[PDB]
Amino acid sequence: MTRWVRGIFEALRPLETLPVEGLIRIWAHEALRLFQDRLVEDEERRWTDENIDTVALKHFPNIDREKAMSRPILYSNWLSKDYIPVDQEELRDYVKARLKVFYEEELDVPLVLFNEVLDHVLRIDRIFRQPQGHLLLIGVSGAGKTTLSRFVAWMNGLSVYQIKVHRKYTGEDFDEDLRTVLRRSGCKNEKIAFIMDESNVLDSGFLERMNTLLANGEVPGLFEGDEYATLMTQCKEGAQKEGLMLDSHEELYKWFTSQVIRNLHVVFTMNPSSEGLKDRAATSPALFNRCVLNWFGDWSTEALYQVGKEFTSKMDLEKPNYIVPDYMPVVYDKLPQPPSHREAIVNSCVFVHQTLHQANARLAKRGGRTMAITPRHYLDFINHYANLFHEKRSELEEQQMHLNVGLRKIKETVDQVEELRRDAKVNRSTALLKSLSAERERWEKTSETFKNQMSTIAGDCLLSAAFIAYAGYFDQQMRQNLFTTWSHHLQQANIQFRTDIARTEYLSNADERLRWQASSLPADDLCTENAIMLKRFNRYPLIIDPSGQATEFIMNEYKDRKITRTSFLDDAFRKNLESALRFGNPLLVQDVESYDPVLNPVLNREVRRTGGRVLITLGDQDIDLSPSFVIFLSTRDPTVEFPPDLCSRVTFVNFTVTRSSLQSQCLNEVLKAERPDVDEKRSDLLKLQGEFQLRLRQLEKSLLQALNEVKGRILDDDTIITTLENLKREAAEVTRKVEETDIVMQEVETV
Amino acid sequence: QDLKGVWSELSKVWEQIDQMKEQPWVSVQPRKLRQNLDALLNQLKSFPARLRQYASYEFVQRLLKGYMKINMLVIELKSEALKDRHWKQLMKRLHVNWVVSELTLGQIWDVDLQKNEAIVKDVLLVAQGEMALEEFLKQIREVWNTYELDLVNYQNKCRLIRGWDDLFNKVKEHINSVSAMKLSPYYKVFEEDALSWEDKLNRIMALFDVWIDVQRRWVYLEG
Ligand SMILES: Nc1ncnc2c1ncn2[C@@H]1O[C@H](COP(=O)(O)OP(=O)(O)O)[C@@H](O)[C@H]1O
Repeated sequence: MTRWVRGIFEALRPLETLPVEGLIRIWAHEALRLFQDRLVEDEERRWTDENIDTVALKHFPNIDREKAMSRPILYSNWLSKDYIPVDQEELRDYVKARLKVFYEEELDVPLVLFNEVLDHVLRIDRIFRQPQGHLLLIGVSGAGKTTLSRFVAWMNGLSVYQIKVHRKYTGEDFDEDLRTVLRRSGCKNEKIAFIMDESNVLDSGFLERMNTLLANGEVPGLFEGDEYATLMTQCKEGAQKEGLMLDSHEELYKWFTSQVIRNLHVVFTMNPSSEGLKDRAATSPALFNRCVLNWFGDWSTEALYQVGKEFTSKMDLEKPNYIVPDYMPVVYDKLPQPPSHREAIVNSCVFVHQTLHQANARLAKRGGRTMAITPRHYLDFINHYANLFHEKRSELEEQQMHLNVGLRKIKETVDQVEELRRDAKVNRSTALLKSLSAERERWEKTSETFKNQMSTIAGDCLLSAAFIAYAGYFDQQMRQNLFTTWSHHLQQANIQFRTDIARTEYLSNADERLRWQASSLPADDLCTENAIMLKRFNRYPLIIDPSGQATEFIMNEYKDRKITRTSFLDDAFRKNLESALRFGNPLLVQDVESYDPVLNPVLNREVRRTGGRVLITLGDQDIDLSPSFVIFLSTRDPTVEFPPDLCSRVTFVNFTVTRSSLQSQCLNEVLKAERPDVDEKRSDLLKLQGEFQLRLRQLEKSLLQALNEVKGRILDDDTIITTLENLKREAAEVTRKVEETDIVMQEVETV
Repeated sequence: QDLKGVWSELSKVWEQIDQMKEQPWVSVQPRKLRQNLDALLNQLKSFPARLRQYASYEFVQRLLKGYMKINMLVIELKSEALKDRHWKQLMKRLHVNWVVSELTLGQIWDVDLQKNEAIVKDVLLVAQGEMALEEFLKQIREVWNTYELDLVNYQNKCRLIRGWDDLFNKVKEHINSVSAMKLSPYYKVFEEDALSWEDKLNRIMALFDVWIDVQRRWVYLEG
């Protein structure tokens, strides 16, 4: 109530004339910033939103409610001054401009400014623009806590300063770091936005000192001995700078303390956890007394859809022949009707995110082990989508260009042979012309198939990326269920994709699979999918496996790149990280349960690129990051729990055998050991997804290489046609496989 | 006429700018420079709109605005970071031949700092790393040259040493920091002194690790 009063007073101070509607508007905004801000779920937020208007109308009749309480309640001083109310759209334009400027100086990584972010920025600014404005942010990892904190700190002149924690982090290092931050804040009179995660909060020793610093405004016992004398030496200089000459030690000490209150804001970025929140309430009341707290958890559907739209701008997603389906499966209510191709794809992506939340909730209800799902998973998924779309479109484009060059060469060769005919040999030439024409129509059919693949590429890439980035912790059955759910949702969207897409082959080639089989890796579908994920990832993978096949597998895969083994328990881990960054060799890490917070900059990919240099901040030292560096995290106990901050930085690769993985393994073993013919037919069905076409492409490349030398010598018997009839026979074989795929598929299903 | 008047005002402004630019870079105070240039901008705005519409006035106004924009570049340049080697790198990359003693604000202003913002920022960050490591080394020398052993009496027989934990912790943190400093591209400067201090730290660590055992055994056997 007193904060309500003070906020109303501060908002009313610069104004001279103000109608009653403006007063009740300020009243409502301040109540929202005090009461609705701390709420957790949506029901309480709606309850507050409706009852504030109810109270306002019940105590203030005969006033217009539209201007008095407008739905986009929002206050700031950025535009003009005097804390005047600002419209949402003009504020959005201003924050876009400031974000673009920020992109110029710091954090070039794109951010999307939706309504939630627009509100949180103003809340953070309002708390910062206040003496002793310590603040606590609560939200799931990747929701934009630290990012928005640093953005607002930069915008306000606050020099962001965050401590970094690692293992064996003694209290003396922490005390030195507080000494440094207080010296920078008070003695030198620069405002500091002091920021941290939950990782360095877990130790209870630091919480006492922070409790004193937050409540009193200054921690006794941190400054003593010669350090206190030095502190006094620059405290006198600071007093001289402000023209506040003082000589007694205690008055200067109070002046330094007051400088600390006026020029130090502490920000706590922390993961929602009811039991942990209760524990930290028990051990530190100042986190709830002095530190006003902000809630923002999972991104709303509108935030996800806006992120999807913004991050799929370079991607083509423009099908002029896209037929809008009746009864569109929609999860975003404000979807344009009729939606375009890009709108439908982004809606499907939001559906994938929401349905995986649903699957996680269902699995938790079943009593199984679940891992927290964060918006960083959505960002990683959209990155996989962009990368896969670009890569597949490129591969198809060079394949089509190769086909066109081959067709032009074939036409030139046909013209040359016609000119030669113009001059038994004639029969051979006529047969050559017939075969060349036949293979020409065959390549026209190949162009038709290429166009069909170009049609299906969008759905194929979406399913592939959704599997790689999202799934991986779940067993084989849950992965298959999620893939089917996505497939049915997209077929309800009339989006084009292969109905019998194979995830293992569409995401790799024959050579990589044989290379994996050369290393220690069983021929299991789960193992193949996990190796697929290990091949392609944006966030460094975390490996869970009870038998240890993955560790030796990724050793054998990266032996040529001098991969090294080191665990968290070993004290040489930090030195091995230094060596890996300096040289660039891969480094597998075991025993991930006893996580070391030193890897957070590595996992977060906090790279500083300036002046032809790339830097990574481990400890208080900057290290040149080698371009070819990669790290793998591994463990051995499946029944372990991970902090969601870790879960939001690594992609899970699960090797644990379940009631569905072993069932499939035994079924495949029986098929290969009892009904071999069915095994080769199933292999032919599975490898029809490009591998036969890949062999045809390679052999056609060899044929073009041979045919390039066409002058007389190619007519040794006027028939070099052996290579082209060979091509014709494998082409007929693969075509016969294509026509007869359904019958063989049904037979394999029956067996 | 109006053209003659605006030409005279432009000549006065150019003379003022040239007189300010004659100040050597060593004696150019960024705060006073910003205040005086703001005064010049206020003087320029005092001209009538008819004199403001002239192209030359617009050119001088936009030049002063660019000086405003690069004033923070000037502030970062005028510090304890550039020294003389970073200035040498800047001259080498910008292909300009200046004199350090005769360096003035005019010569730097002639080179487009706004166009070369990336180069200047890279030099500033390199200098920041170099000055950070230099101050770390200065702290090393100031803490090891003034450090004294904690001597304490032993029943009027001798004067022994206490405080082993603090000294050993300082040595370990120091040796770890020095070893880690071998990383980073900034390590290429002052390498020889770094290795010399490495040798000094190893020597003191080994000597005192032997000394603690010697002292403990001597106290026990004397008892
Ligand atoms: N509004 C947004 N639009 C797009 N990307 C965002 C947005 N907010 C955050 N991000 C991305 O998500 C990440 C947020 O991480 P952060 O919230 O700082 O983690 P933590 O809360 O654990 O410190 C950033 O890397 C940023 O790129």
